[PDB]
Amino acid sequence: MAMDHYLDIRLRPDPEFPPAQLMSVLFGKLHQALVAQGGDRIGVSFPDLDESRSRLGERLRIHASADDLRALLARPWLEGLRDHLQFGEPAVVPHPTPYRQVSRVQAKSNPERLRRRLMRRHDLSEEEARKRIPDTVARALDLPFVTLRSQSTGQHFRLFIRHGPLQVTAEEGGFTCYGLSKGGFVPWF
Amino acid sequence: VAQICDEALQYAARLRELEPGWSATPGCQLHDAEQLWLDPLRAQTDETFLQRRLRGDWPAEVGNRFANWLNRAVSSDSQILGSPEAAQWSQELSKELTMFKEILEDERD
Amino acid sequence: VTDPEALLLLPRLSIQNANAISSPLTWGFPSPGAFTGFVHALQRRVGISLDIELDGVGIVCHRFEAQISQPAGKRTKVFNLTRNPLNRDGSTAAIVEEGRAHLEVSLLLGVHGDGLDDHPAQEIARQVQEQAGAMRLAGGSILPWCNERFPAPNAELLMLGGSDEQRRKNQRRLTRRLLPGFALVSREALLQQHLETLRTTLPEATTLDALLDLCRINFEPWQVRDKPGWLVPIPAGYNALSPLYLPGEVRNARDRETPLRFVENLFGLGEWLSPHRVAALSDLLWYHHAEPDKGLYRWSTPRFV
Amino acid sequence: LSTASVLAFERKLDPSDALMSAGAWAQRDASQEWPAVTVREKSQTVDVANLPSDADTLKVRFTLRVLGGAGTPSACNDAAYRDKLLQTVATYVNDQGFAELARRYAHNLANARFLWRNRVGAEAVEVRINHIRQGEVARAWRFDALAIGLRDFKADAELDALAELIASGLSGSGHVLLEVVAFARIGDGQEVFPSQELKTLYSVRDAAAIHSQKIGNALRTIDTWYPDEDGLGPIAVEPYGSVTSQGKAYRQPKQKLDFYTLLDNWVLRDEAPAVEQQHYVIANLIRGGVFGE
Amino acid sequence: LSTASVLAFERKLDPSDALMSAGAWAQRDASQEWPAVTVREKSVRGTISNRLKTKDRDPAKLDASIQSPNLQTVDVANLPSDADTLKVRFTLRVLGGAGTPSACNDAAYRDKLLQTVATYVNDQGFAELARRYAHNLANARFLWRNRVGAEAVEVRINHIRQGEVARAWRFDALAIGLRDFKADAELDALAELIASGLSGSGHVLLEVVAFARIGDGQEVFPSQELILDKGDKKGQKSKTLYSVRDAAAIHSQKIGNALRTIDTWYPDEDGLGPIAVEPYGSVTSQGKAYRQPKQKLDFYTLLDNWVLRDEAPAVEQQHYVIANLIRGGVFGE
Amino acid sequence: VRGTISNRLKTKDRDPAKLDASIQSPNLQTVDVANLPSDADTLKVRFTL
RNA sequence: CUAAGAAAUUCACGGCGGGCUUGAUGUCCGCGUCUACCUGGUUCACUGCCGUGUAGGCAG
Repeated sequence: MAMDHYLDIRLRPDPEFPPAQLMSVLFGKLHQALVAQGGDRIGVSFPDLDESRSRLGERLRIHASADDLRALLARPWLEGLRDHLQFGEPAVVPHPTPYRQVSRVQAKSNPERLRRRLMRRHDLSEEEARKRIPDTVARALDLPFVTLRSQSTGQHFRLFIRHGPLQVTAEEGGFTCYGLSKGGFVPWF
Repeated sequence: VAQICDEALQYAARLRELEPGWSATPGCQLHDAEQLWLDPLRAQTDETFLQRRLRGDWPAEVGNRFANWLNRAVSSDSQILGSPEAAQWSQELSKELTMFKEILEDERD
Repeated sequence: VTDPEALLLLPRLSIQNANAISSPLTWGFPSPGAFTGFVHALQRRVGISLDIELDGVGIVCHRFEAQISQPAGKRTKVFNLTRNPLNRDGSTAAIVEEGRAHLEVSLLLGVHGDGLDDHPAQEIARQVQEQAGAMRLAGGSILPWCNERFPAPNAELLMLGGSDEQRRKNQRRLTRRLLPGFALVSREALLQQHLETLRTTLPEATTLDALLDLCRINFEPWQVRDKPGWLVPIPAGYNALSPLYLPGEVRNARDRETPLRFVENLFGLGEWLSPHRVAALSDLLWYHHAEPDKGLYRWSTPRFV
Repeated sequence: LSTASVLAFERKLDPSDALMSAGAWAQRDASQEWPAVTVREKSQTVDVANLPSDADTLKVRFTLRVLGGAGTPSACNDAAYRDKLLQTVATYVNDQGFAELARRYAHNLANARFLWRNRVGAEAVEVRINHIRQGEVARAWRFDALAIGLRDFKADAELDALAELIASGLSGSGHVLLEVVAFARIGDGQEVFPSQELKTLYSVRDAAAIHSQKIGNALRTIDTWYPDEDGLGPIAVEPYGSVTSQGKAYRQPKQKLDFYTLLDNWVLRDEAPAVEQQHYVIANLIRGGVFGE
Repeated sequence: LSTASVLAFERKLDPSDALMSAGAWAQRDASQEWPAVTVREKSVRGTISNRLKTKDRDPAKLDASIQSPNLQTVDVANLPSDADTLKVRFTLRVLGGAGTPSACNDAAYRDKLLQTVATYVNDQGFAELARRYAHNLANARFLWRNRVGAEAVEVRINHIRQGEVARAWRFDALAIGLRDFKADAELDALAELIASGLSGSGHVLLEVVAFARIGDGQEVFPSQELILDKGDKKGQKSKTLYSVRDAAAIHSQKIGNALRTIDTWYPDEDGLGPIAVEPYGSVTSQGKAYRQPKQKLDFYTLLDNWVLRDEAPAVEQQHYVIANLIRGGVFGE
Repeated sequence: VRGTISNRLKTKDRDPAKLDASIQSPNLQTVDVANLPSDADTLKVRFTL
C-alpha cells in the first residue's frame, strides 16, 4: 500500500447504529475530522476485511497521512464517541497494506447515479444513460467500501470507489477533501 | 387425533398445488399467517420479501391456531379437566400439536 | 423379503386405461399383484444391466378416476365399455366386459444390488424412469408429459445413509413428494383378529371381510359401527386347484418351458394409509413370496406390523 | 411453594414521548419558546427531519415519574408466593437502599443515552434536570453530559443528591417528577434522528418525537454484571439479558446468572445470589413485565 | 317454598362511560373547554423476555430469536405535553327499588323475597351501603391505574335536579383513604343523598369529575378492547383502546366495579382491604374466589337460607346480600 | 366486556380448585351498547300509529 | 415377464299451458381484558454526482 501513515483505531459499541453503522460512522467521523482542515493525500486503508465477502471492514486501522487524517479524533463536531472505544493519535502503518476503497474514489460503483449522470449531463443522450446503468456498471471494487453515513447523496449510499482489487502492494497517493483512496492502494495499521 | 392432523396435512398438500401463487386474499382471516401456512409460492410474485417473511417467520401461529381449533373442535366442560380421560385428551392434544409443529418445522426449513 | 438398501421414487405416473376389476369379487383400484409383476418386469429388462435388484413396491395413488356409471334409479353401478371391431361377416362382436380406470400412482422401489456404488444415483434414476415410460402397469399405458409434469426427475435415496436424525429427516423430506397420497398395505392379521372376534357363529373368512367394507346398522334396545380405517377387500394371491404339470403337458400355454397349474385367486384385506401414519418407508413395500410345492402363491407387505 | 402461574409487574420509571424542538445556542435560558422540529418529505419516498438552517442546538424534553413499590406485583395466583416475594424484596431494601440502582439510573439520566444517534457527533451536550412538585422548580441540576461519560460511572456529589431523590422515589418516601431537558449542538440545518414507525418517522401533534419505551430502554442500561465480559460496557436490564444488535443472548440459562433462575433460587429455595445479582433482579422488577408460567 | 328457576335483577347505581380530557392544574375552574385525550397509535419493538420453557430448546435458537424480533403496533394515550392534569367525568343514576326482580317464575318466592328485603329496609336503611358507595365516589377508585402514583387527586360531585347543579361536593381523594372508611360531614351528606336514592324516595343524578395530577405529558390508562382479526398485525393485532367520538374512555362496568368495592366482610380479613361484591365473591387479579361455596358465606347460600327458611345471618352478611341485589344479576337456576 | 363466574353453580361440582380454575379463564365477550352523548340528557323516541 | 396381449357406441329430436302462500308475536337480566417492549445497517461499496469508460473535485 502507498499509505505512508497508519491511523490508530479500536472497536467499541455504538448506540446510534449497529456495528455496520459503527464502521460507517467511524470512517465518516475520521474523514470529516481529519479531512476538514487540510491535506490532499489521505487515501484508503481498510484491507482487514475479506475481498470476496464484500464488506466494509471493522479493523481499527485508519489509512491516511499524519496531518491529512490525524484530526479525526480531534474533530470540532466529532465528540460523543471519543471515549467509548480505544482511541489514540496518528502513527505509521506497514508498507504492505490493502487499499480499502472506502472513500471518494472514482469507479463503476454506481451505474445509476454516476453512470446515468454521465449519460444525461456528459454530452450524451438517453442512450448513454441506458448503456451506463447496467448491472456491471453499479458494483463496488475490491476495496473495503465504508458506508457513507452522512449527507453525501440523496439516498444513503456508500463511499464507493472502484479501484485496483484486494491486494497488499498497492500504489496510493493524492486523495481529495473527502478522503478517497479508491484507485490509490494505501496501507493501514 | 392423528387422523385430524393427517387429514389437515393432506388438505394442505392437496390445496398447495392448484393455485400458482398463494396471494394474500381479501377475507383471509385465518390467512393472516395462513398466507404462508397455506401454499407459499417463492415465484417472481412471492419474491424474496415473501421468501423472507415466510423464510424467517415460521408457521407456529398456524400451528398454534390449529391447536386452538383442535381444542375448540370438541367442547370444554368438567370432563376435559375433571378426569384422567380429559388428561389423556390434553396429552394427546399436546402430542399432536408437537408432531404437527415438528412436521411444519421441516416445511419452510 | 430382503431389507432394502435404497428407495427409488418414480415420482408421478398417469396411467391410461388400467384394469379396474382386480378379482372376481372386487372392482376398484387394480390388484397389487400387477405392481409386483411390473417391478419384476423392470428387474428383467433393465434391472440386470445396472447390477441392481428391484424387489419392493410402494403404491401411492394420488388421483383416481374410473369409467363407471350408475344407471338412473338403480343403486349399483355399471361399467363403460368400448366398441370392438366387427365380426368376420361384419355382423357384431360378442361383448365381454372390462373395467377401465385412470390412475395417478407413485412407485417406491426397493433396491438391493451391489451396483449402488458403481453408478451415480441420477443415472440409475434416469434410466429406470426412461425405461418405465415405455411400459404398462395394470394393462394400462403409462402416460407421458401433460399440462403439469413439472416433477419429471426421478430420485434415488439410500435408507441406510447417515445418522438416525439424518435417516428420519430425509424420510420426512421424501413424504413431501407423496402429498395427496394414500399408501396401500396388507392387513391380514386384522382379518384373523376380527374373525377370532366374531367367530361365534361362522368362522368362514369370506363372511368376515364380506362384513367389513360396510356400515353395520345396529338397532334400538341406531348404533351403526365405527370404522377403524379404510378397510377394503383386496385379492391377495393364488391358491392351486390342480396338480402341477410339466412344461409340455398343458395345451395352449404361454410357452413350453414353464410349468403351468390352474389356480384360484385368494381374497384378502388391506387398508389405505396416509404417508404420515407410517413409521418408516421400508415397511411399506410389497413383495411376492410363493411356496411352490404347495399351491400358495401370494403377495403382501412383510414387516409392516 | 411453587411459583405463581400468573405474575405481572407494572413498571416504575415511566417516561413520556420526548419532543424535539430546534433553536440556536445561547438562547439556552429562554428555551421555552423554541420552534419545533417537523417531519417532512424528500426524494424514492422517505421521511426525514432536520433542524432549520439558522438553528444548531436540538432540545429534547420529557418528564419522568419515579413511582416506588417495586417488589409488589399487580397480578398473582398464590398468596404465599406473594408473601415470600414481598419478604424477599423487603430483605433487599433493609439490607441496602435503592441508592446503587438510583445512581445508575441517575447516570443514565446524567449522560444522554436517550439521545441515541443524536449524541454521536455532537460537540456539546448539556442536560438540565428539574424536580417538579407543583408548577415550580424545587431543585434544579444542570450538567455536562460529555464529561459524565457514557461508559465509566464516576463519582459526583450532584449525582449523589439526584440519586437520593430517585432513591426516595423508588422506596415510596416521596413524589419524584423529573423534567429532563437535553441541549445538544449538532450544527445548523443538520439532521436529527427521531424514532421510526412501521419508513415514516414517529410524530405527535405536528412535531417529531422519540417513543417512550426507547427512552425507558436508555434509562435501564445498568447491567455491568454479566457472565460474559466486564470490559465492553453496560447493557439494558432484560430477562435472558440480550442485545438485539449484537444478536447474542448474554446471560444464557445454560449459565446460572439468568433472571428467572436467580429469582426462583432467591424467592423459593432462599439461595440468595451475589449482591450485584440482587441489583440485577431488583432492576428487572423496577422494569416490570409479565413473568411466571 | 323453592327458589325461582328464573330470577333476574336490574342494575341499580348504573354509571356512564367515563371520558378523559386533559388540562393544567389551577385551571380546574375552567375545566370544560379542555381538549380530549386522543387514543393515538405507535409502533413498538421488543425482544422475547417472557419465561421461556427452561431447556426446551438449544441456546443457539435463543440467539436466533434475538436475530428475528417481533414488531407490532399499539394504541397509547398520553396527556398533551402542556397539560399535567387528567380529567375523568361520568354520570351516575342511583335508581332504587332494589329488591324487586325483573323476571320471576314463582309467585310466593317473589312475595317472600320482597318481605325479606322490606324487613331489611325498615330494620335498617341503606346508610351503610350508601356510606361505602360515597367512599368509593369520594376516593377515586374509578381512576384505576390513573390514581396509582398520582400527586394530587380531587373529586368533585354535583347533584343535578334539572339542567342545574343543586348541591356540590368537593373532596381530597388521597386524604380520604383507600382501605378504611372513616367519618366526615360532607360524605355523610352524600351518603344520605345516595341512600334516599336507593330507598326510592327521591331522584339522584350525580356528575362525578376527578382531577388527578400526573405530570406534563405522561401516560393515561383507558380501558382496553379485544381485537377481531379483519385487519392484520400491521394494523393492531396487539392492543386496541376504548374510545368514543375521538376521546379516550373507560367502560361503564369498570367504573361500576370500582363503585361496589364494599366488601370488607369476607372471612379472610379486612386488613387486606375491601373487595368487589360478587356471588362467590371473587377477584380477577388475585385469580381466586374469596367467600367459597363450601364455606357458608356466598350469596346463594345466604339468600336461600334467609328467604326460604328465615335464617337471618349476621347484619354484615345481610349488607352483602343486599349489595348483591343492588349489583343486579341473572340469579336462579 | 370481561365478566366472571356469578351464575348459580350446580352443587355437584362446586370445589375450591374447580371454581378457582374457572376464574383463571375469564369469559371475554363483545356487546352492542347504546348511550346518549356526553352533552345530551334526553332520549327522543318517535313512531307513527 | 402385470385376470397378460387387442378394441370407433353412433345418427336425429319443440317440454309446454295456468296459478294470491297467508294471519299473529316482548329477546331479556349481569360483567375489570390487563401486564412489558430501541424498527439503530449506509431502506444501496450509491440516487444528484469531474470520464457513462475499477482513474477523480464527488450535499461522503
